Amino acid sequence: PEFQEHWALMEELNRSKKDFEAIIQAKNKELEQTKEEKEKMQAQKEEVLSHMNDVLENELQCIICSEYFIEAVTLNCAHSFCSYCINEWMKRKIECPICRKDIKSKTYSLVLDNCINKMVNNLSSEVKERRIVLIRERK
Amino acid sequence: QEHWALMEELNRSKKDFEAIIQAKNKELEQTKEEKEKMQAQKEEVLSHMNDVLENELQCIICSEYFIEAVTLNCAHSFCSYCINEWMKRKIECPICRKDIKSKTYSLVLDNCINKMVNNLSSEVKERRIVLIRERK
Amino acid sequence: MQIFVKTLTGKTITLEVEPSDTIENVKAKIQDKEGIPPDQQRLIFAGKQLEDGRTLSDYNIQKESTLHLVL
Amino acid sequence: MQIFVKTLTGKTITLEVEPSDTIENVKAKIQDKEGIPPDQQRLIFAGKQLEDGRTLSDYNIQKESTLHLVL
Amino acid sequence: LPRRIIKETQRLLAEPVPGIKAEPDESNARYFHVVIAGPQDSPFEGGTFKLELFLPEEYPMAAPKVRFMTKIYHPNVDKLGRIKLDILKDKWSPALQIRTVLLSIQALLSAPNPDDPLANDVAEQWKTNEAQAIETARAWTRLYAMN
Amino acid sequence: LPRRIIKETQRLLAEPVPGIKAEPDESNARYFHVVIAGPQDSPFEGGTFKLELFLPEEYPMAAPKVRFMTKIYHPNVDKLGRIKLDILKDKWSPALQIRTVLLSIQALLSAPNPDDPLANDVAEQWKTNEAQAIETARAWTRLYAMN
Ligand SMILES: [Zn+2]
Ligand SMILES: [Zn+2]
Ligand SMILES: [Zn+2]
Ligand SMILES: [Zn+2]
Repeated sequence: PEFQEHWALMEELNRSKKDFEAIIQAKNKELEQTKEEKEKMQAQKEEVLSHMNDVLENELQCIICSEYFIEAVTLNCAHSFCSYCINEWMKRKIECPICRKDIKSKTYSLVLDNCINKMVNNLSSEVKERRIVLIRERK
Repeated sequence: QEHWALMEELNRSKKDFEAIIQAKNKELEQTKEEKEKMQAQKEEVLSHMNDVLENELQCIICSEYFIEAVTLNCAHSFCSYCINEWMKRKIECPICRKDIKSKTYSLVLDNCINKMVNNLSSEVKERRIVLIRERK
Repeated sequence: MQIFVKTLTGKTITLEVEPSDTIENVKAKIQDKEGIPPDQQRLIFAGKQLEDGRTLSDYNIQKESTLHLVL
Repeated sequence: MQIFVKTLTGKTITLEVEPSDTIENVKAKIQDKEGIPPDQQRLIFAGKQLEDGRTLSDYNIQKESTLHLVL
Repeated sequence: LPRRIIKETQRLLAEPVPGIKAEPDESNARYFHVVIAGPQDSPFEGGTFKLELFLPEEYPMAAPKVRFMTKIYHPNVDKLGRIKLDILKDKWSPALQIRTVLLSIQALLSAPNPDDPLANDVAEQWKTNEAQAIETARAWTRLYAMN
Repeated sequence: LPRRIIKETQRLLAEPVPGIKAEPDESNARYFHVVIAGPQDSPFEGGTFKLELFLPEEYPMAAPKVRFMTKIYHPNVDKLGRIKLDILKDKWSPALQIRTVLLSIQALLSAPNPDDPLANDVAEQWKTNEAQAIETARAWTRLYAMN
């Protein structure tokens, strides 16, 4: 009788093991789902990273010095340059570097300077410190 | 005796399975933590993005992102439409009240706004298109 | 169809165009994006300038060709 | 020490100041950031304007006080 | 409404000016019912003053319209509650906003301008007998602005 | 170097102009060794032409200096390789950049300007006997630009 008892106990143990295996499989599936979610999150953030690093480099750089504009000035022809850069240019030529229209007016642009400071503030401390150095150097 | 030995082996196997399950749970917890960190990183990015949007590239007159940005001699900028309407009553900067001596279109401001807005929701992009049409 | 233009600063812009579009027409679209008037734009493809009266079809410019802009 | 100024548009800027600094001096620093000349700035703290000859110490303005700018 | 009006309207509800309540009218989205608390250390302190504010069609090109609806003894507020404030007429610019006006009005209570050209007649009392004028301001606050 | 020079230098290595190679000198960061492929459908087609480019101190206020180092039969290139190109002297502006110059030089090969005032003497042959001049250009390409 302890015979059938031991066999019955063994069968129960086997059933428990099977249940544990099923639980492990479920856990593995959950882990896979979590990994997929993480990948999706990375893709969402990766696009933002791509935008950030095609934001602050392709449209805010002076064509004369290849730096983010320092003391941005906008000409009558609507093109902008660093104040320092365009003044040096104008000692030699009175045509817009970009469109070559005769320069008739300059104005500083608070909005461009403020936008650039905010953008640069999100870049590496190397980029931020370089900008600080040029600002003082051209001061 | 043989049956007892088999039962003991089964118990050991069950214990091993339990340990494996615990390890899996720990891994899942680590994955969840990583996901939370990723969300925080994305949240920070969103914050950086709502930075230029809301207080910055906005015309002070209409509170919209500049539409055909123009820069005055005093270095302040406005929508072309907004400053042109203002100047029907006062030939002075709405911000600093200096006499307006020049008004200059700014391609860099316009291109930056257009390029950034192109990444935002359909609702935001569409509002801008409507406003441009209305002003037109 | 879309084509690319490599601007003065070496950046790329995309234009929405048709094969029938004239070169003047393409320059008008470039002015809108770059602020450079048509008469100051010289557009180059395959090492040669594109003349104002001619079309994109005439220069075998196609889907995703790149035009180069100089002064 | 730093103080905050709430500008015309309701945005906040930070100024680097000393307790000895005059109000004129603070207005000079505001002009540099906002482009509003000193004579057009009226600075308000605790519901009252700050007069030009007086210092920050005289108005018990301290570390991280907020000054409000109107015309 | 233009985005700006929507913007300011909801900024008023979300970010209320200290000592000033401003609620939209139930029928007119450009019409606001304002309550200004008498400024501290003023003869109006302890009082509450009703104002109405209207944003015209051409706002923000045109200035907002504002008037007191509570009787008040002040050199720059007349018998019908009309406010003499230069940013409501002369020095109005689209950058000013609504809450600037409201704070400026509050500041006018805190520091009256009897020497104004287009001032009341109350101004004359305020100039020659400031002490009596201030007590009368407090008197009118008791009489009209405590309920 | 100024940021711009760094910018362009690395744009040349990263984003090479079609039919044009441009490598920095091993001792001078402002000195570049350029190879231009003869343009398609030109008498220089199939040839490779050495050019040298130098960025002066005052660059970009001053134009880059460019010269052919490969002998070439062309109305706008003289016996010492000096290039007659108005954006290298007259119409130079700081917005032009290096690769604009290089593409323009390539374009000069693709479409010679015999009618230039300060043109060679080769120009005269190009004007009066264009067919012979083009064959001689091809002859010189065979002789000097195929190795
Ligand atoms: Zn520059
Ligand atoms: Zn220009
Ligand atoms: Zn506007
Ligand atoms: Zn201004």
